[PDB]
Amino acid sequence: DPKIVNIGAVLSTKKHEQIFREAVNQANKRHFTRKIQLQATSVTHRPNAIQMALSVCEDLISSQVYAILVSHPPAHLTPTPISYTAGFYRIPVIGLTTRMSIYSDKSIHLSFLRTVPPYSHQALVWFEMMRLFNWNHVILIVSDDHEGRAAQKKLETLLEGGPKADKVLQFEPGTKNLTALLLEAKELEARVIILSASEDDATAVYKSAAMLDMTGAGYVWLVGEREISGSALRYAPDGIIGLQLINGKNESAHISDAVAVVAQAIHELFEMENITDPPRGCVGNTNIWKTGPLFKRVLMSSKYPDGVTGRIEFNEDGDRKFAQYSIMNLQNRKLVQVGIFNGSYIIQNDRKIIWPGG
Amino acid sequence: PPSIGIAVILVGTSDEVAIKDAHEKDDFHHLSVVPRVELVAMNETDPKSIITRICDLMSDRKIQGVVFADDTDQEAIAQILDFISAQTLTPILGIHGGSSMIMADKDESSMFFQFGPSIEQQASVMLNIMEEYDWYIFSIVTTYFPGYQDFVNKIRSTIENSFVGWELEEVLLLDMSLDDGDSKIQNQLKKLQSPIILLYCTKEEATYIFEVANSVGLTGYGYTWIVPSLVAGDTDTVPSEFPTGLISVSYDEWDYGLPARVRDGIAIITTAASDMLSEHSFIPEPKSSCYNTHEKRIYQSNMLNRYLINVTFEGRDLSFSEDGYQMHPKLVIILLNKERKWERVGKWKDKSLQMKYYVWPRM
Ligand SMILES: *[C@@H]1O[C@H](CO)[C@@H](O[C@@H]2O[C@H](CO)[C@@H](O[C@@H]3O[C@H](CO[C@H]4O[C@H](CO)[C@@H](O)[C@H](O)[C@@H]4O)[C@@H](O)[C@H](O[C@H]4O[C@H](CO)[C@@H](O)[C@H](O)[C@@H]4O)[C@@H]3O)[C@H](O)[C@H]2NC(C)=O)[C@H](O)[C@H]1NC(C)=O
Ligand SMILES: CC(C)CN(CCc1ccc(Cl)c(Cl)c1)C[C@H](O)COc1ccc(NS(C)(=O)=O)cc1
Ligand SMILES: *[C@@H]1O[C@H](CO)[C@@H](O)[C@H](O)[C@H]1NC(C)=O
Ligand SMILES: *[C@@H]1O[C@H](CO)[C@@H](O)[C@H](O)[C@H]1NC(C)=O
Ligand SMILES: *[C@@H]1O[C@H](CO)[C@@H](O)[C@H](O)[C@H]1NC(C)=O
Ligand SMILES: [Cl-]
Ligand SMILES: [Cl-]
Ligand SMILES: [Cl-]
Ligand SMILES: [Cl-]
Ligand SMILES: [Cl-]
Ligand code: NA
Repeated sequence: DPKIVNIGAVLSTKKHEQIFREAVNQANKRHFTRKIQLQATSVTHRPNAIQMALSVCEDLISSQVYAILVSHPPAHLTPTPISYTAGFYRIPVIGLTTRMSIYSDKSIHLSFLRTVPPYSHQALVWFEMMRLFNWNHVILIVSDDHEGRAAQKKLETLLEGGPKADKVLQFEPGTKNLTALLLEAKELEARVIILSASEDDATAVYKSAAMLDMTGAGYVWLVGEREISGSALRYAPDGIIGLQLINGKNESAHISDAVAVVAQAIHELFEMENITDPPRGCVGNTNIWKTGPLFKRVLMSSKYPDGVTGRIEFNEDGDRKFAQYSIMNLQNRKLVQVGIFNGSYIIQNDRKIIWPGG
Repeated sequence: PPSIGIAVILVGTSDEVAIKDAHEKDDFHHLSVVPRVELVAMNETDPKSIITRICDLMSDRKIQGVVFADDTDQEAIAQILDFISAQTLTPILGIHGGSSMIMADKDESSMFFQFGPSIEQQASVMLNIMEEYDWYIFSIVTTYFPGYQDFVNKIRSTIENSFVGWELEEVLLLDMSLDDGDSKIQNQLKKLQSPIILLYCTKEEATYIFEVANSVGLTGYGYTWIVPSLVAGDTDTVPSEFPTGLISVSYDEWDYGLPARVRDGIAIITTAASDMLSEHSFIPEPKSSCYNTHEKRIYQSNMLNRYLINVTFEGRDLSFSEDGYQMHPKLVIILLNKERKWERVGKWKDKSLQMKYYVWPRM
């Protein structure tokens, strides 16, 4: 009789709970499980953050979960309450689909990995594009929130230690008339513009930029995924280039990959000595899981090369490395794939890019 | 005059009786509104116990605000309380213990306020101590515990803006979210030369950092460590690994007793509600539950905050910072002596430091 080791999940639907179950079942078939054997314990998102925190205690930690997978729900409800409660005990949380950069902050989320990259990591792709198409002078426009500044930090790290940013402009999130900011950009000789902004803020930029005739020939616009989604698409200038994280929204793919990684890490953990069990339930328990920090190190340095979403590794912040993006180009108002970033390399496909103007 | 409900929550053994009796200034409100105080006892300080307890209160009674005291060294209690405060938009005062341990970066819509000094005030107290004794050469060690940036930045901002001959030699950042089987933190600490080391972390984190620091010879004579209030924590609990000669800034009821704190907490919440009622002819309706907060959110706000931070009562300014700390706390500088007892060796009052010793005796 093997030792039962529970994995937790908070997931969007019962369909995905069943997928979690079957993934754990496959992990048990795949692995040698005479000594340790995984058990799936799962729950769907609660309708508010307090209920969610409580459920983590009542439904998951009461089963002594070694780790908790967490999907971002579609249709105000973030992983945060799960990260907080799990973090209390140093139980690792694995984000499946959350892209916000704030979850890379160790002070706030001190046992959090994710199998998708933060939006800010789109700068990695921008940078390779800037080499490829030899844009050596760019203007960077970012929203003055955490996400915008995260993108700036990331690009400037890549640049400031080739191509250079000739200026960086920040604007206040929710500003509608951005003519002041964009005239400042119009002044400069660089005509490659990179944008980090939310859907609605990108809309505002696009509109103003059009009024100032900065969306026509000679200009290049380079953005990420948010800035060609929903309403942002509606007013985006033609010839724009943006990104889509491949499988970024496929909860089933990421459940499958995350379970594989966690299963591997669990079996690796139990090769070592003096592994303690997590606390059983929240009530009465205020000490951390002593082995939590060790398990985190093991997860952090896990490699799963043959993942559904590609090559799974994690960086210093526990963020996904070797993520793959579709490179998208707005042509006659259709988003058309003109290539992919395959994790380390830009691969252009046979569809020709059309720039602003042409 | 109408009654507002205030829960006072007491974790761990407490003179409930001395507490009730200090609030006999209950004949003490000549305001538009009067408090209806209910002492609740609580035994546990995990997230579930704390959440369910306050939520049960809120649904079995109309709570305008919470006054919270505990007898633990658990800084996470502050975080849980901020979370609860923000989600339910209910004023919470953490007046003692873990609840009062610095919570940096409170939620935008938190109504959570703590007795005790800000991070930046403590940082500046530390530099005043150092300036007194001409300890101008020092290093910093922190973990990733929230505040550590505000700490380091405050030091750096102060010393870069001053003509005193500060030399900040080394700033270490210790990651204690990973295990230490590769002796990483040992190798980081080995890098320390300075005779003064400022340490920002939690009490439990310091317990480990000190153990390691000792192993590589950094806690003896020649090295003086200075820590903030939350490391010393409860001064009747002194971990064996804490080095004698440890200096702390402290706030742990030396002259400000729990009874007096509970009285002031009740007063702050009550004055604040009276002030709002007098100006807007309403106050915020106590939340009927935690379990319906998603619905009721357009109907709720942190309006009451602007009054909560600007209370004077019985002649004393009980202002909070908007960052959620007491504005003018009387701080006590303390020293861990040869008998492993924490010992008063200075006061910080009126932005002025008064130290006991001109020269530090051996301990
Ligand atoms: C994203 O796309 C990139 C680029 O296509 C991929 O990286 C390449 O992966 C391929 C494997 O398919 C590697 O190909 C191998 O190259 C070896 C020599 O590499 C040197 O020379 C190249 C070219 O100048 C340099 O880029 C590289 O840095 C090295 O200096 C060959 O020796 C290999 O041949 C061996 O295997 C083949 C089997 O196909 C046998 O036929 C041969 O006999 C021999 O045993 C092979 O050709 C290539 O090196 C990689 N390039 C780089 C730059 O790393 C990524 O794999 C891809 N990522 C994903 C997730 O798909
Ligand atoms: C500061 C806020 C914004 C985030 N904290 C919230 C904590 C929290 C909140 C609500 C609940 Cl309901 C719970 Cl349960 C826990 C997270 C928590 O405060 C992280 O605590 C830490 C972080 C780092 C370290 N240092 S380290 C990474 O070296 O080990 C220590 C404690
Ligand atoms: C999501 O990934 C799964 C593999 O886990 C795959 O079967 C499915 O086709 C994917 N869905 C989409 C829309 O690509
Ligand atoms: C706390 O414990 C005491 C005695 O052990 C008991 O009388 C009291 O009911 C407990 N309180 C709660 C809330 O369980
Ligand atoms: C509120 O703050 C103001 C400062 O603008 C000051 O008049 C006083 O301290 C407070 N008002 C009161 C307590 O009525
Ligand atoms: Cl529980
Ligand atoms: Cl192409
Ligand atoms: Cl209890
Ligand atoms: Cl919150
Ligand atoms: Cl503190
Ligand atoms: Na992380």
